[PDB]
Amino acid sequence: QQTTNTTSTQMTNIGVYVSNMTDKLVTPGKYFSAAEYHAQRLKAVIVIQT
Amino acid sequence: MCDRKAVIKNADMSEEMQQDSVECATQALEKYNIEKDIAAHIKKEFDKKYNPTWHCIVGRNFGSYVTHETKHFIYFYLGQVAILLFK
Amino acid sequence: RKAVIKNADMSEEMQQDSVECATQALEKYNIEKDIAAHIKKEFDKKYNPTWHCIVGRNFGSYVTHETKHFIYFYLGQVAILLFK
Amino acid sequence: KAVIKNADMSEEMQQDSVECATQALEKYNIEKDIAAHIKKEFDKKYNPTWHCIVGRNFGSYVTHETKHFIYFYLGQVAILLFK
Amino acid sequence: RKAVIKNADMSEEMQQDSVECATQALEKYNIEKDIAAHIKKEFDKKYNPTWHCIVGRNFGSYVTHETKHFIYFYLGQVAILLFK
Amino acid sequence: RKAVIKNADMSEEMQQDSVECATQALEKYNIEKDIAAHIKKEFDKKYNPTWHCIVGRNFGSYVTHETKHFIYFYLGQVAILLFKSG
Amino acid sequence: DRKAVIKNADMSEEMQQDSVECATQALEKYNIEKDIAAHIKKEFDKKYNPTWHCIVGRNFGSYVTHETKHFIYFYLGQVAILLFKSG
Amino acid sequence: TEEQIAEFKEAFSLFDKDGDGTITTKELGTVMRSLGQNPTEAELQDMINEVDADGNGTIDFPEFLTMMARKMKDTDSEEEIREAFRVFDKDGNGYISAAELRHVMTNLGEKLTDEEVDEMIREADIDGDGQVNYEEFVQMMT
Amino acid sequence: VATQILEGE
Repeated sequence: QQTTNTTSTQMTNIGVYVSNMTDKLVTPGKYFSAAEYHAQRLKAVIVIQT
Repeated sequence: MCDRKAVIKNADMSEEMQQDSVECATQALEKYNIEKDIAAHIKKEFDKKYNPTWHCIVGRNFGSYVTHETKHFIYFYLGQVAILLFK
Repeated sequence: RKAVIKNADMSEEMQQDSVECATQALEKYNIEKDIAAHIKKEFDKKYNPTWHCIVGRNFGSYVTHETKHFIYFYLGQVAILLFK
Repeated sequence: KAVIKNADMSEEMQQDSVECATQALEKYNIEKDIAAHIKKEFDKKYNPTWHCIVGRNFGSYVTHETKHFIYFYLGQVAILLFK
Repeated sequence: RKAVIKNADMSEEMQQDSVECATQALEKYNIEKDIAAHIKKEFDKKYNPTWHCIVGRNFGSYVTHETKHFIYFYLGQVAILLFK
Repeated sequence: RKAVIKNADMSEEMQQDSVECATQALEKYNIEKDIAAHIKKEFDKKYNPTWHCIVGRNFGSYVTHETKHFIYFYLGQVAILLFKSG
Repeated sequence: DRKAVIKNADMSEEMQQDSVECATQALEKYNIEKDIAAHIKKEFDKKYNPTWHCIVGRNFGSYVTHETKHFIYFYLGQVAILLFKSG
Repeated sequence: TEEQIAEFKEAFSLFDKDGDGTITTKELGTVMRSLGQNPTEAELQDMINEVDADGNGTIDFPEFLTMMARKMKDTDSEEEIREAFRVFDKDGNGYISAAELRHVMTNLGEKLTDEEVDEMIREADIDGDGQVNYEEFVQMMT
Repeated sequence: VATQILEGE
């Protein structure tokens, strides 16, 4: 039995100042499409059934 | 390739899924300049990957109070474009 | 402030409560996050979790909801998403 | 208002829980005393031994007998019944 | 993190076993549900089932336990109720 | 396999002997009657007659034993109640 | 009308009717197998001397060591009842 | 060769539902997995389609030899099966919920039947906790 | 057992 988590977010603007120590610098990774891995998952489900 | 920096404000997932969210947001941005099709592309790709459901909100100015499942929440940036994805 | 509903998917009393709660949310809270904080909290205590609220001026969203639990409207110049 | 997250029984016991929870809301101010009343009402009517956990923030792994498990929300208060 | 005990109804070795089992659960997991689950699973490794664990910060409970299997303690600012 | 002292009157060596006898039992037999039959001959030669035990997944008991001569535990999903009377 | 199917009883026949009726009233009064076995054993210890033992449930495997003419095993509907005098 | 022909002839002799030297197409996959091969059901549909053009349902010895050859030009793997299970692994811990297991094997692809799913659960002996050690489970499955 | 949590512990 799981309980749910609820958060809050805020933009930045003139007079709006959010702390940036918790910000993480993550560059974009190697680009891939999510449909390719679902097609691979369809193949693997088929192969498991085989 | 436009070097749009990925600034993550809040990510309640794992890193390999946060990176996939960033990449899907970039592909949706290059596919369409409309946030409707951007959020539709992100939601349909993540629904194709992970079975139950997903919900995506893409925009430059929005305040979102949402309740999510565990390990199924992210709010990040892509340049000046903010993307929310949660289950 | 005028209220324009682009599309609604409930009855007349439900969308009327969406307008009045958003009006009270806008008059009391002014952070659009806090406006969304007020609306979903108000809609949770009477019409059950799990509601979801998005308040802003520029956002695009694709969502999936249960039947008879989804609205999308305006109030002045603020467009508010409210889906289950 | 009852917000059922997971109900492993038939709806009659859930309806009884909703009714006595409304009565306890009118009778008592605090969800602590309401939590006491929830267990003390349903232990004797449906035999020993029931267990009840009520709070606003808790994680739990549960062991229950079949058709005797519920988890719901009264407003912002989460109530859990099991064996 | 400090392990203070509110109610203990077992032996000292069993108390310390519960303390270390809660410590490893909080170090391994950050969700209260997974922490209580890990306490009950490292109890499910070396102890017979029908144990029960609850991990949280704002929760009360009313339970009836068998003899010599009831503890309720704190580890940091998180309350753990472990009864059987 | 896992072990508590659920409800018992034995000492620690008696509890450990019961646990290891049960571990030798389920790895050999599959029917709870034969699990009980394994509990018979291993325990009556070691701690003298007369002992009775119930093994199974769903039952209920009310028991009168000798002093220091009761045990209850859950080896896996199967419960074991071993006591001495006589 | 839950049928009492006797499986085995090296025992008398005035007493198996008492066992069947005692299990019947215990199953009517309680839904808890410990309470059913406690009621059966308390009745049999009061009227037929200590010490009895009673097992009430649906699936189990046993060994007993009873007295002469003091062993009962039957079914009440789908509830197996075991009762033997030892001590 | 001789040993292959001997094993194949033994297999068809013990698969002879009548003894006439012909085998019904319904047990074709049973014969193929009898002879140690690992074909897909899509493949099975394909070559019953391209062998059963005459419509008699009876197949002969030289065409047996050709189709055993055309499936003999195949290979197998185990790491692919392990990776397929590790995709179902949500995290890198080797534990998946059995409810999600049943959802995938009964809702996606050529959906497995309830009898088959429950038979796999009973034969693989899932303990009551719901946590499954897929290393040993795949070891016993293979 | 009577276990409960006060407001704002």
